[PDB]
Amino acid sequence: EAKFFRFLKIVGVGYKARAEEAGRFLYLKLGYSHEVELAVPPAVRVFCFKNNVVCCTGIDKDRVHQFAATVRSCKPPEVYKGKGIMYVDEVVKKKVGK
Amino acid sequence: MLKFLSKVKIEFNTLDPRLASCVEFLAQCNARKAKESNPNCQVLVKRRTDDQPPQISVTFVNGVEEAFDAAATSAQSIRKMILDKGQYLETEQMFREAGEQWPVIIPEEEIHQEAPGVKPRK
Amino acid sequence: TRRAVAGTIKLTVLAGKASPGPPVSPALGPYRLNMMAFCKDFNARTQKYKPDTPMAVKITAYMDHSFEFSVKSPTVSWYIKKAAGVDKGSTRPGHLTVTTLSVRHVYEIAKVKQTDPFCQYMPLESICKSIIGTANSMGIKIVQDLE
Amino acid sequence: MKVRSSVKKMCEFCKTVKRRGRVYVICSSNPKHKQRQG
Amino acid sequence: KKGDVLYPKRTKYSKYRKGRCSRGCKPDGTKLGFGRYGIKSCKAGRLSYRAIEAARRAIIGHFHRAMSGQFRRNGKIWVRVFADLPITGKPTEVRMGRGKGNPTGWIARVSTGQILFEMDGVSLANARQAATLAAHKLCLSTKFVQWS
Amino acid sequence: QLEYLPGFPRPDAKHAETILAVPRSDSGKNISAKERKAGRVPSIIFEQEDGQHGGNKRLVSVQTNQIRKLVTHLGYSFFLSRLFDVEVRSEIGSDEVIEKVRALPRSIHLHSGTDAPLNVTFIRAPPGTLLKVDIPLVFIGDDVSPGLKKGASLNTIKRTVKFLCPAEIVPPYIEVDLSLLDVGQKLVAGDLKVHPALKLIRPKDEPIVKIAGGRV
Amino acid sequence: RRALLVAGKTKINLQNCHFITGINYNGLTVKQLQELRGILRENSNTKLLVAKNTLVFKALEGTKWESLKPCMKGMNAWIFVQTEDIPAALKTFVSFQKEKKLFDNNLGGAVFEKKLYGPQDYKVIETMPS
RNA sequence: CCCUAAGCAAUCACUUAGUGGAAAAGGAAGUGAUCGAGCGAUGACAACCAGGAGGUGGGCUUGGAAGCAGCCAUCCUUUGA
Ligand SMILES: [Mg+2]
Ligand SMILES: [Mg+2]
Ligand SMILES: [Mg+2]
Ligand SMILES: [Mg+2]
Ligand SMILES: [Zn+2]
Repeated sequence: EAKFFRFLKIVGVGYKARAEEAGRFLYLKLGYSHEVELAVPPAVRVFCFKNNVVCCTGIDKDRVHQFAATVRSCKPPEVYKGKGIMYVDEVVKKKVGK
Repeated sequence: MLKFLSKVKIEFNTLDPRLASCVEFLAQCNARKAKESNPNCQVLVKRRTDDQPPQISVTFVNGVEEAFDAAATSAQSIRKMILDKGQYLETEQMFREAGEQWPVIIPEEEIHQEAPGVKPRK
Repeated sequence: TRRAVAGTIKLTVLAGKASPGPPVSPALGPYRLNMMAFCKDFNARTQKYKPDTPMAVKITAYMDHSFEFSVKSPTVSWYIKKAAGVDKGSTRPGHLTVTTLSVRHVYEIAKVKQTDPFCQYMPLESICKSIIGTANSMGIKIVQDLE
Repeated sequence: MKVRSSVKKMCEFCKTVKRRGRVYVICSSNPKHKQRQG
Repeated sequence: KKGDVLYPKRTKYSKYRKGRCSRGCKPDGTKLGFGRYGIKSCKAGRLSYRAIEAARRAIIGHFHRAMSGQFRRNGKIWVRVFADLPITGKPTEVRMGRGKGNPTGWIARVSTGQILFEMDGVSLANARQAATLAAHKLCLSTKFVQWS
Repeated sequence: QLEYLPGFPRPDAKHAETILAVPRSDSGKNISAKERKAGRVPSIIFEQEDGQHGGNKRLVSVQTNQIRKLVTHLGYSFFLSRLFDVEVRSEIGSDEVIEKVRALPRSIHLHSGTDAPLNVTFIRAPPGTLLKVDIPLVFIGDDVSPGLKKGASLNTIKRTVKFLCPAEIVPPYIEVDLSLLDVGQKLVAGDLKVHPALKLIRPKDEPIVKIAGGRV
Repeated sequence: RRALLVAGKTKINLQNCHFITGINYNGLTVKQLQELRGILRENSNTKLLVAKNTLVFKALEGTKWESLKPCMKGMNAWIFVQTEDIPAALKTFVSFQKEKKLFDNNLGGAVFEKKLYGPQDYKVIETMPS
């Protein structure tokens, strides 16, 4: 039974996520020509919802938080328009571009 | 703080000296930043002279009632545990709306299994 | 009440001249406020007062365009400069002197200032010493008795 | 990252942390305040 | 005096022996003579007149920006160290002995516990921070001293 | 008439400690360095009556932490214009009290670089004895002064005044009132409000503080 | 220093006092607090003070107002009344409450003659005059 | 200790940098020993909540400065602030 939970929000024009095999494989589309495949480790599963939200659900806190940061590290938020993957409660502070 | 509750019932004795936590929760729940966040949420204050101990009994949106020991636990600990249960309820509802079964079960043997590092792949 | 207070903006308008364009233009248009009903309510009360008097109006703006205002007496700088002499403040107050008022003008100005709608209970010593502190701040002299 | 021999805290959100035996100054507000002793 | 840069207008002799400066203390303790705060030395060594002028300029420029108006010159500075020893020097591409070289500058011999600067007419925090700014221009180790 | 008059300051009861000492058997830099390494300040207690032939001197050593605490809390000059109780016993923790006496700190030596105490001097001042005491000054009323209000700056010419004082009424400090001084004037040493039994050693026509005009 | 301030502030107010109450000032602003203080200062012979509960606790020791001890928790605005006319003392809060529509700020606890009446109990005693 | 003849010598403390086993001005505050001070059960510091006012938009400057471009003053009051 899962206890430790983490949520991620994806912001971007044409940026997409999809789970593949029982919540054990994660696939991502981040504007490249190819896609990004990550294998969710044991004790953690992944889920995708209809607000461009990715849920990391699991029983080991270390693996859950490490894998959530792993998914985040594929694309950090940019400072000029906030596009990328970020945490749900995380505030991204923008700046104007000359 | 007031997003997840539907009805709160506070009950206490006014001449009994353990009302500090319950009136502090009254201060927490009757603020200006609270009632604008849920206009539909209801508060219920009851006072009595007899010796029923001070209690906080709350309900949530999804029909779950929770009673707390307002005599011996502080209002801030109450405020932390209501949100600790509330976010679990929200996660349950967010999973249930999308068609996933709740609760999700993971075999409790993969804690012993070795895991390599997750390197992103093309 | 229960409405989410947005801002509290103040202004000074001469008495009787509540024509909503020279002071009631961009000052109230910056916060989406109306110009008709506030001016009607303003002209519906300054009929018993002397005109061309800088009456102070604080207006609490809202998100539902509702006006809940009280009317203040004209400014104590106006009351302590027009009952004294020239309306020009000093270049260096506290050291450079313009006018002089002894004991009496400040006291009756305090009596008039007591009519503020939330000054029902402040004592006259408090109001008089507040006006003395204002009098120190533009450079006018105060004495026991001018002769 | 600004690397120098005299790291300082230039505002109120700067923190000194010893990472791998080296002194770092990390800031949450201004990313121009990130310093490393060396 | 000579305005900013301090050295004697004339001397008895043009060239002086090197001497020793690495020793010497004030054998009776030190106390402030004019001011309320001051900067004194903890070590013994040499200071050049350019360094002394830079330290004095740093203190007066810190007071200039901290306090303005009629209190701008309320701060008073005393320089109690004076540079009156000429030092010499031979240029490049010269052999060892054909006399003694031309003078190049002036130094001051500073002992352990000698008061270099004295300050009055300012705040305690302004005096401490001006001492902090001035000690970064001197090669010796200095301490802030207070009247008591 | 050997008591402080009203309207005058008195020594504080916060800093009225007693100074503990143990005897010292020799003089010189060897035993001085040994006592300083062990954590004691060398000292001598002497009297006035026979300046030649020593002066009934006794060589003692006091505690560095206590002496440093007293100097830091009082100030250097304030410590030197105040009487103390000295209690000399044969050992630390012993009850064999050799001499309890009321004494003046005549001087204290501080290192010029590290400011650790190196030597304390005590002179026996029972009642009825005359001393030359250097009293610090305290300047008050600098917010009331019209000259300081007008932007003039303060020129403190002297900080301490030397007096001839009987032991019982030695003032800890002299309060100098600056309420009624405008630009141009100075206070001389004859304007100090002291006890009438104190005699001023310096001449009375010596300036103490002058308020000089600012740079217009 | 503030301990001495509020010790004096209660020592002056206890010189003619005959009953003591404490009001929950949750949601009251500065201007409405000043208006309550004004109404109860001109129209009656009462005084208002917001003070440290433990300091009033220590400053009422050794006095006949020693029974109060349960009723000093939370947000407390202490009202000290130097007069005897409790109908005019307690009907002013009724007029204040019904005029400015403030149900969140009520009278919790009062001390009269070594007794702590319930808030329901000091409702009939305002009906009896003199 | 072995290289290398003779002690993994005995008692009490300290460092975890291979410091020991090269180098300053300056920086950071790890780890001990000791002397004071300040606050503190009248409730401190960390934490959470709710206030944080009025004369007043203090005047001068000034297309505009209202606590926050610059100059002068920096007072007074209700208060728990
Ligand atoms: Mg000898
Ligand atoms: Mg061998
Ligand atoms: Mg090495
Ligand atoms: Mg080194
Ligand atoms: Zn920073």
